[PDB]
Amino acid sequence: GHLGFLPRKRAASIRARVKAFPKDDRSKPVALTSFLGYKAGMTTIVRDLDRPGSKFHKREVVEAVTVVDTPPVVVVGVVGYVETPRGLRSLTTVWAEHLSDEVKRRFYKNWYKSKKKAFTKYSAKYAQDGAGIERELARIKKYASVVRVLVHTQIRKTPLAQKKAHLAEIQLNGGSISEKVDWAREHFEKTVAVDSVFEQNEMIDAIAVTKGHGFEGVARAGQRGYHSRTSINHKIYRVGKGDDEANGATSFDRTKKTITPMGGFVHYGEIKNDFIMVKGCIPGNRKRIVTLRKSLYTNTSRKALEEVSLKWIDTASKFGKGRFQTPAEKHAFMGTLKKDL
Amino acid sequence: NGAQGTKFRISLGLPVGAIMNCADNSGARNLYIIAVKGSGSRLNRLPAASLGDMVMATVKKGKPELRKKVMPAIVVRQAKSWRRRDGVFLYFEDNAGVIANPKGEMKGSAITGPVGKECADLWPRVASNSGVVV
Amino acid sequence: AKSLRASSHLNAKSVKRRGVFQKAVDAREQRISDKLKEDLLKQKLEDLKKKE
Amino acid sequence: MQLSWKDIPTVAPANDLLDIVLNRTQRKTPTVIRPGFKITRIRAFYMRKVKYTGEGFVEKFEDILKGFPNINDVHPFHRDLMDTLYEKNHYKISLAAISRAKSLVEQVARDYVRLLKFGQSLFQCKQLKRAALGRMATIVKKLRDPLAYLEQVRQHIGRLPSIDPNTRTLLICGYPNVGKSSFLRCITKSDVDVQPYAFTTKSLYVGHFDYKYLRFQAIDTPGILMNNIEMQSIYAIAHLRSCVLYFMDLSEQCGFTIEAQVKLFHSIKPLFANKSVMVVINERAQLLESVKEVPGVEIMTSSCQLEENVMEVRNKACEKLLASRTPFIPESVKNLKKYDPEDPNRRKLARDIEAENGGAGVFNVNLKDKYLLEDDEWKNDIMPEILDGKNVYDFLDPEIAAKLQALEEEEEKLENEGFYN
Amino acid sequence: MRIYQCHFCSSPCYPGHGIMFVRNDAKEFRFCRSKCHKAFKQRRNPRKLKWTKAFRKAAGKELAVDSTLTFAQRRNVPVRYNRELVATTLKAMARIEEIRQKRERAFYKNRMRGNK
Amino acid sequence: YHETSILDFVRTISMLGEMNKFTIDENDHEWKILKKLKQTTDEFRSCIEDLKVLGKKDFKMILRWRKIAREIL
Amino acid sequence: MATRTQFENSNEIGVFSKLTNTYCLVAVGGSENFYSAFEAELGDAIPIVHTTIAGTRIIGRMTAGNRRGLLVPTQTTDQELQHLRNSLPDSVKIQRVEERLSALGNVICCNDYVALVHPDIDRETEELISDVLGVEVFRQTISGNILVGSYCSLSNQGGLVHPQTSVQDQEELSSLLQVPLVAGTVNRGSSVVGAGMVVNDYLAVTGLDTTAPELSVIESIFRLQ
Amino acid sequence: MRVRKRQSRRTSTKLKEGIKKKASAHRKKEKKMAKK
RNA sequence: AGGGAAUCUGAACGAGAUUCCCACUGUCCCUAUCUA
RNA sequence: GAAUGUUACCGCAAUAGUAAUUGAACUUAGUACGAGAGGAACAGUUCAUUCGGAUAAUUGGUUUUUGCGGCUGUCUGAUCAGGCAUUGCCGCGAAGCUACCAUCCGCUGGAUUAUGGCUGAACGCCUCUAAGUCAGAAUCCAUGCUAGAACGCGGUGAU
Repeated sequence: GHLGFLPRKRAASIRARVKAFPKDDRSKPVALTSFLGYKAGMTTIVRDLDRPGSKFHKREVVEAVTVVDTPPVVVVGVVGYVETPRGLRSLTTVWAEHLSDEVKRRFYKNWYKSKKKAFTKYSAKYAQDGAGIERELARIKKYASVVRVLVHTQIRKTPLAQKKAHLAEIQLNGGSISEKVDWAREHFEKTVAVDSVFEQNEMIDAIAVTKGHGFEGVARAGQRGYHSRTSINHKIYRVGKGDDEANGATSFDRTKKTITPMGGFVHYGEIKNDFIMVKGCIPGNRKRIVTLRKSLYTNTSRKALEEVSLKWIDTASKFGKGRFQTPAEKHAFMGTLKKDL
Repeated sequence: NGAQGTKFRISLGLPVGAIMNCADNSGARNLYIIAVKGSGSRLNRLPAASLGDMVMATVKKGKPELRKKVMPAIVVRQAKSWRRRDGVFLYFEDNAGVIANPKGEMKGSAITGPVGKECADLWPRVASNSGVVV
Repeated sequence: AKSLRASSHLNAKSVKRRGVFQKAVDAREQRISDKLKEDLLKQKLEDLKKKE
Repeated sequence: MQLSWKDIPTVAPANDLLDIVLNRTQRKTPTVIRPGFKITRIRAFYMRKVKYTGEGFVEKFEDILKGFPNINDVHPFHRDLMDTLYEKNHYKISLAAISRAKSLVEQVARDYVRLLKFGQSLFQCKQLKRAALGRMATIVKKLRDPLAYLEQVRQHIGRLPSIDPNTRTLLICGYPNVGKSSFLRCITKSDVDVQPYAFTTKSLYVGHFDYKYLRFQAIDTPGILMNNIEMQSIYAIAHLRSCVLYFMDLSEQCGFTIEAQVKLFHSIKPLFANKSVMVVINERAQLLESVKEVPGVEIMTSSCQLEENVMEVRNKACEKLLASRTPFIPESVKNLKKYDPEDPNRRKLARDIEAENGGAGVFNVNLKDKYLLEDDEWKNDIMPEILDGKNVYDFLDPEIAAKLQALEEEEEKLENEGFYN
Repeated sequence: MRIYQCHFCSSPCYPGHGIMFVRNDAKEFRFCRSKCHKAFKQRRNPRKLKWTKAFRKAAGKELAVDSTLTFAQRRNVPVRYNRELVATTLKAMARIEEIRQKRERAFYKNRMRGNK
Repeated sequence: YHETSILDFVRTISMLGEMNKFTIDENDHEWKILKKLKQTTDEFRSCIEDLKVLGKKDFKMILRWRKIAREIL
Repeated sequence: MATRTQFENSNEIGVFSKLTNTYCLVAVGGSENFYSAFEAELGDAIPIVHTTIAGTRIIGRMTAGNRRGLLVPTQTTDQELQHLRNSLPDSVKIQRVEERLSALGNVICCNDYVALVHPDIDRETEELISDVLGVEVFRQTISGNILVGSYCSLSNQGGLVHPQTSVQDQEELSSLLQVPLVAGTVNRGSSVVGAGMVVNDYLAVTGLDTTAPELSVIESIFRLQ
Repeated sequence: MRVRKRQSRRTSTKLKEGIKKKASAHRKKEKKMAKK
C-alpha cells in the first residue's frame, strides 16, 4: 500500500482536526479560512461544459456531486498563539459570556445528571465593565502572532438526533492582528453564514474521518477505515439557502424544488438550512461531520478558473430507484389513486 | 497513429481471445483478437480492448485473401455497458470490429449496423465508411 | 514524463500564478468577504428586532 | 537499400570500440565472486563473461556490416559513384576485414567457453577469461586503420545527395566556371557558389523544380577538362537516363578557349550520344556549326541577368524530356475580395481573435453572438429545455397560444356538461 | 437535455438513470430502472404485465385519445426563439397540465361509476 | 434485417427465426378478410412488428393464428 | 479559388465541415484557424456557423443540405437545432430526419437540382428530400460503393467520383446528374473524395496533402478558372 | 542526494591477525628472493 | 389407446489413453455477496 | 491501560513514515530545418496508463428483510391459511455490502549532483575555484500528506 498513510489506526475523534492552514497576507481583508458542516448526501448534475481545448467544449456533461449540510456556524470564542522555537503555544483563549445549550453539552459526557454549571463563574467574571476580559484581549492583541476563532455548529437545525455540537478552531487570513481580535469582538454570540466563507467556482479541501469498516484480514491484517483523511481540490458547484425555496432550480430547470430528494436522503433527513454542493465525493459517510478548508494556496488551472453553469439537479429517489423529481410529478404521471378518490 | 484528437476512458469489454463479428464488406465475417495496441500493464491482467481501439486481430471465418496476415482492427460495436457524457449508459447487441491499415484507412467500402459515437469521432475514415452512427 | 516535482513545470506554473490564475481567486475572496460583511448587518437587524 | 544512406550507426576508432565493449561487460555482468564458492558457480561466472563480450563485439561488428550499402548490389550509378569517391577495392578490403574479425571473435568465444568447463581453480579460470577478452582486444587493435577509414566514409556518405535514376533528370555540364552555377542558382532553391576560379564545386549538387505538374531534378556538375571529382561528372552523364545541358561562354570570361570546349565536346561525344543533347551559349561563328555536326544537338543564346530566357531553356528541356442548368453562386462571394496575409487592412479572423484574447487552448469560443435573431438583447440564450419530467422541446411549437385557446374551448364544452362532480 | 420514455413503462427517464440498449438493427431502448430492463431481457409482453402504462392504455384504465395528449408530440421543425413565444409556453405547459389532470380525474370518475 | 408481408408468411417455425418485421398492408382484400376475425385484436398487432421481443407464449399466438389463416385459404 | 487547409492537422475537410452555396457549417475545435480559413475566402457574405451535431465535431458527414434546405439526423439535440436556426437565414429550411441511418453526409449526395441516395433509404425521406431540398432523388450506386456521399463530390458546375468508377458508370451516372464527371482523387490518392473536399459553385476547399496534379483536375471539372 | 554506503574502519580480528600472517609471509619471500 | 471426429493402444467398443472441432462453465482476467 | 489532585474540552508537534507514475492529443505546424522525402521543440491547453487514498449518485453483482410473487410436493375431512420440505424449486428484488464490471481525488518552495558560467588568484598571459559567486536532475531538505511521545508540553471550562 501507501506507506505515508501510516500508522493505519483508528482516529482520535470523528471530528478530525485540520492539520495545516492557508498561509497569510497582511493586507487582505478579514475572512474565515475553514468552515464545517455535516456531510450527508450525494446526487447527479448535468451541465454544459465551457472548458476550451477539451473534447467536450460546448457539450453537456453528467457528473456526481455531494451535498454537505452546513448550518450557519456560530462564533463563541478566539484563541491567540505565540510563535515559539518549540512551535506554537496558546497563551490565552477568550469565550462569549453566554453560550448555547449545545456547547455546554459538549463540555460533558453525561448531560442529564449534571447541574449544568459550566461557565457560571466565567460569566460572573464578565459581570462588570469588562476590566479582565479587555485585559485578556489586550494580552492577545499585544502578543500572539496568529489568531484562531472558536466556533460551533448548529446541531438542532440539522435533522441529526445528536443534540451535541462540535467545537472547532479556525484561523484568520485577514492582516493586522488587531483586526483579527476585533473582528472576533464584533462576533461574540453572533453567527457566520456559509456564503460569507465560500462561493461558486471555488476549490476546497474537505477533511473527514473515513468510513469505518472495522477489523480486516507487507499487506498486513488489522484495522480498515476510520482514518482521518484530507482530500484536496473539490470544486464548489452551489452554495444554498434554507429560507429560499427553489434551491433545486437551475437557470434551465427552474421548477420550484429543494435539492432534497423525495423522502429525503438515505439514513439522513432533508435539508432545512444552508448547504454546499461540492463536486465528486468527500471522504466519510452520511451523518458525518466534515471540515472544509480552502485550497492552502493559489491553485488556479482551468479546472479552478472556469464558471459552472448548472443545468439540472437530480432530486429523484435515492432510496429505491429514481423516476420522479417532485411528488407533484409522481401523481401527475400516475393519475389519481385509491385513497385519493 | 490515425486517431484524431484525445481519447477518453470507456469500459473494457473485449479481452485477448475474444471473437467479435466483422462489419465491413471486405470479406471477413468474424475476427479473433490477439493483441491490443496502446494498453496498460498489470501483472496477470489480459490486454482488454474497448469500442474505438485499434487491436491486432486475425480472421477466423472469412475469405482466404483476408487471412494469412495479422492486421489492425478497430472495434465499432462493444455490447458491454459503457458510459456517455450525456447521462445514459448504453450497450449494443454484439461485438463487432472493422479491419484497416496501420494508418487508419479502411479496406472495406461500407460498414453494416450501428457504429459507436466515440469510435466514429476518434477515427474519421470509419465515419466515412459508416452507414449508421449510434 | 516530467515529474510532479519537475523544476521547469514548477517555474511554468509560477508564470501562470502571477497572471489570471491568482487574480480570479483575489476577486472571489473579495466577493466572499463582502457577503461575510453582509452577514453582520442581517444579524444586527435581528438584534434591533428584539431591541424594538 | 535506396538512394541515400544517412542512417548508419557510428564507427568507433578501434581503441574506443574496445573501451565500449569491455566496459559494458564490466558494468552489465556480475563482477564479485569468492574463491570459496563451488567450482560450478566459478565456471558459470567466467563463461557468462567470455560469452557476453563475444556477443558485444559481434553486435557492434554486425551493425557496421549491415549498415553500409552492399556496393556491387545497389545500383550501377551508385556502384561506380562510390568507386569514384572512394577506392572501391579498399572499401571492400575494409568491410572484408570486419567480416573476418567478427568470425574471429566468434571463434575465440566458442573456444574459451569450451576450454573453460575444465578449470580447476579460480586462478586458472581467471587466466582463461583474461586470455579470451585479451585475445578479442588484440583482434580489434588490428582494426585501427579500416575503422578509421569506415568512420570517414560514414561521415561523407551521410552527407551525399539523393539522385533518383528513375525520375526525369537533366545534367548541367560545360567547362569548370562557365556560368552554369548561375543557371541552377536562378532555376531553383540551391546555394551553389559562382566563385571566379576553376574547381569551385567538388561534387554533384542537385536542384528540384516543378513544371507541367511533375517532379524534375537538374544535376549540377564540377566539369570536365582525369580526377575523382572529374570522373564523378562523366559517370553521372553515362549512367543517368537524362539530357545533358553543355554550357559555353562566348566571352573573355572562364579563362579557357572556346575551341577547347569544341575539342572536349567532340571527345566526350560517344557517352552522351544516346542522351539527346542541348547546348546553351551564355570561321569563328562557323566553328559553332562544327559543334552542330553532332546528330542530336540544339543551340540557344541566353543571359543569366534576365529571368525570362533562363526559364525558356527549362521549357524546351522539359519538352524534350517528355518526348524522350445553372450553378448557384451568391453575389456576396463574387463582390468579396481575396485574403492577403501581409495586408495591414483586412478583417480579423478567429485565429487573430484568440491571439488577441490570449492563448489557443485557454480561449472559449462564444457560440452566441454569431447566430441570427430578431432581438439581439436575448442573444445570451438560457433556454430551459426541461420542465417537470417533460422536456420543453417536445412541447415547443409556434401558435401554441391559439392551440391552447382551442383546448380552452374544449374545457368549457366539458365544464357545464357535468364530468367534474 | 431530454426527459425520455421508458421502452417498457413509458415512465419518465431522467438523464443519469437506467440503461439504453442498442440492437444490431440500431434502435434505442431506453429504460428507467433494471426492473424494466430485466423485464425486457426476459422477452416479456409489456401490454400483458399490469404495472406498465402500455397495459393501461389498451385496457383503458387510463385515457388514450385526448386533445391535451396531442401536444406532447416529438416536434421537428425548429423555432428562432422569441422571448414572448417562450413566455407563452411556460404558462401554456402549466395550463395544459391542469386541464389534463382534471380530464383524467373525470375519466376515473366515469370509470368508477356503478360501484356505490 | 429482413422484411416480408404477413401473407408471404402464411403460405409457407422456420420463418419466424430469421425474420424481424412482418408488415400490415390494408390495400389487399386478403388482409381485409383477415382483419374481420376474433383474432388480429388484443395484443396481436404489436406482436407482428417486434418478433424478437416475443418469447414462447407469443410464438404460439402466431402459430395457432397461421392455421386459422390456412383454413380460410 | 482552390483553397488548401486543415482542421486540427486533418486533410479530411468534408468530415469536419459542410459548405454549400448559401452557408458554411464548421465544427467548434480549439483552433479557430479553420473558421478563419473560410472567413478569409468567403468573408461576411455567406454565414459561417460554429456548430455541432449530437456533440460531435464530425458534422459534414452527418448532415445533408443545399441552397434551399438543411437536414440533420435524429441524434441532433433541440439546443443544437435551436442554434442552427438562429444562425441561419430564413431562406434555408431545417428538418430533423428519423431513419435507420444517421450519417446523412454519406447518404445524401446532392446539389441545387439533383440528389443521389443510398438504395436502402426509407420512402419517407425519399419524399422529404423532394420537398425540403426540392431536388430529383435517385437510388443510384457508384461502382458498387453503396455510400454515395463520401465517394462522390458534387456541384451545379460539375462532379468528382473515386477512380474505381467504370467508364460505363461515368456515362450512365452523368446522364442522371446532367453534369460532366471525372474520376479523380484528393489528398495524395485518397479514395474518399466527398469527405476529402468541400465544394460549391464558386469555391473548392481541399486538404493540405492534395498534390497540384490532382488540384488542376479539381479546378478543371468544377470550372473555377 | 541519496547518500551511498560508507566503508567501515573497524578491522575485524580475523582481518587484523590475517594481516599479520600475510605480512610474515611477505618476509619469508623477501629473505629467499634476497639470496638470488 | 457435455457432445462429435480422428489417432495411439486390447467394426463397435471398454468410465483405456492422446489430439483436434463444437458447446459449457468463477479455473482465471478479478473478485464480489449470501447461507450453513 | 494504573500512574502523575480529579475531570472535561480545545490544542501544539519532538520524533517516525510518506507517493505519485508514465504515455500522447490539440494549437505551436505542415513553421523552424529541409533538393526532396520528410519534419521538431518551449510557452498554452486536453485526455489516458500504472499506483495509491477514498466513495456507492447511477450501472452491474449480490439476498435467511428469505420482502413479495409464481411452481412441485405434503397436512389439517374441502376453500383460505399455511405446518412442512437437511434454505424443496423458480422470478423479481429493496437496505447493506460491493466491481477500472462503477465513480471521484491525488502539491509547491529552498539546497544541490553532472554540467554551463561570472569575477578572479596561484603563475607580470591565462584559467568556472584556490578565497568568493549565478544558474542548473525525476536528486536532497522542507511544504503538503499520516500517527502523536500513553513518564513531551500548552491554553481554556467546571467546585
